[PDB]
Amino acid sequence: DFTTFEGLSKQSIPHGMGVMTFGTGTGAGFAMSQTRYGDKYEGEFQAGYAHGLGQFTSEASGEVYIGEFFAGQRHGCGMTLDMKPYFYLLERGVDPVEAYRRTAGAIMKNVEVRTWYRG
Amino acid sequence: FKNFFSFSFLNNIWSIPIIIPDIASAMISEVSVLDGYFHNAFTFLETSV
Amino acid sequence: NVYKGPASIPHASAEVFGAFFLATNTALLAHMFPGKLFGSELHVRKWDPDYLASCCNEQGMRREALSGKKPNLWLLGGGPRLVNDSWERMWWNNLHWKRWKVPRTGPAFPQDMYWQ
Amino acid sequence: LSGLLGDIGVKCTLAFAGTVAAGAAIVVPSGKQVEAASLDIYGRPPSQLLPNERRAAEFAAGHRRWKGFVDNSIYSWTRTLPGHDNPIVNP
Amino acid sequence: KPLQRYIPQNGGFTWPGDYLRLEIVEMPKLKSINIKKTSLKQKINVQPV
Amino acid sequence: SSKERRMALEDLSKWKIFLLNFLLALTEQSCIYPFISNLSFGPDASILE
Amino acid sequence: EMCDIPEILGTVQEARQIVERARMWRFKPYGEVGLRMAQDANGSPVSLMQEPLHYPHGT
Ligand SMILES: CCCCCCCCCCCC
Ligand SMILES: CCCCCCCCCCCC
Repeated sequence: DFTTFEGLSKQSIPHGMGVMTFGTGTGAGFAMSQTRYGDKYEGEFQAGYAHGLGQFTSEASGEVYIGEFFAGQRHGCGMTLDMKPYFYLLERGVDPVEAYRRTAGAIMKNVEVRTWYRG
Repeated sequence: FKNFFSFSFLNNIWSIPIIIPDIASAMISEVSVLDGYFHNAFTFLETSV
Repeated sequence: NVYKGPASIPHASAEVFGAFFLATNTALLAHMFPGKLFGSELHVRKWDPDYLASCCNEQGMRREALSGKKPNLWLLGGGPRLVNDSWERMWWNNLHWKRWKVPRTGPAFPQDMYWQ
Repeated sequence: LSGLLGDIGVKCTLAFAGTVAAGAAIVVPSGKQVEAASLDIYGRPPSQLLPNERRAAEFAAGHRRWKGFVDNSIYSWTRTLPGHDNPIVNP
Repeated sequence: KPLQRYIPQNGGFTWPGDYLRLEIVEMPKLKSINIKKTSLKQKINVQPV
Repeated sequence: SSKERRMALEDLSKWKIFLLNFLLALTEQSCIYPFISNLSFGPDASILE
Repeated sequence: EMCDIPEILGTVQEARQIVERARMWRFKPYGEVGLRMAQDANGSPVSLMQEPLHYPHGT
């Protein structure tokens, strides 16, 4: 399904640290509806699950999550950003400096800090 | 045998052009602006001496 | 004095067999111990094919760019196949060449010495 | 030279070449791809077809020719004689 | 028992897109015409869906 | 070499001697003492750069 | 028990370290992902500068 994984592995299962890019479908214990084509998870893996500390990035939607994961779901402290306007301006031919200058304040104001329990 | 005899193997392709994608089509998630003045899209003019 | 067969049919000497035997044994011994062959080792090749291809591509692209034309990259194995199903099939030749990187370069026998 | 024909390898190579030549004579189509195969299997002119589709059309035409030959020439001759008691494996 | 290892492997006997469609699997085929008394020579095993 | 053919050298023999080494220079041959035949008096990894 | 602001800040600070350390397994020189997912604008494969001995184009 073009889902790719690069990182440490025990036996044949992802184990340790690594980066996983999602294609069609899902992986690393994530729900089928959470991911899209091109999203990535970087951080700790354990028994094929995104378990530990990590960061989830979605280029299509702009959501960025940094923090704790248990099993395959968010569980612990986390920080959420919505960089959608920056990507929107970047994809429309605007140089990164100008897009950052335009959309830094709104993104900084909407930074969220949260505690998650079983997703 | 027809390909071997007709000299049609001289039309084989071995080379392709390389085109650099712009920042719009690149990994925009990797591009980040530092201090509001620089970014990570590195492009230097090959070798200048 | 003995017949030893007709002279029309070629005969192989014993020196060639002795040389073959000693050469095989010495090749195995030299492969086993990399650092003992007069302080040096035994190499199958001089330059890796990928290194030569990269150098040649670099020089060719430099020459083409300086001449005022868009450079081209020559692929080891062959070019693309005009197909509309899957990306792997389109670039099967270059992928086939690149997938043999480890077996082509590295030796099959263990690199170091064990039990001694 | 009869000396070449004396060797077994030359005879085997000649037999293989003759078999290949006969097969190509009896199965290679000509003008039946666009007429029958291409329009039937893709409904498009052979020129507009992808390179991997033209080969499929040619293979279909050749297979049709092979079946026609094996039915109209060999099987009619060998089946004019009816079932001659049809020996079967006893054990 | 020897442990199974889940490593994706590269194409063989077919292009990566498809699978072996014409593989022969031993399962009886049923004729639409009713057969009053004729053993299938191979039981269909688990009958219900 | 094993058959030990010895005779006065003609032009054809000399050209055979030339051609043997000329063709052998285009293949991968066993090399003793590496890391010394690959040295170069310059800021490079070999002499081909 | 809900995390407070210092705990969340420390968790993010450590998570960034973890992500940076994990991003070092991302572009294995000769691997399937690197060979099949590193493409130029037209989608053709590119020769990534990851040779152990060759540093071309004044790099
Ligand atoms: C092995 C079959 C192809 C060999 C071709 C060698 C020379 C290619 C020259 C191409 C010029 C356009
Ligand atoms: C050497 C064995 C094959 C030689 C004959 C080739 C048969 C196909 C020829 C087709 C010509 C139109």
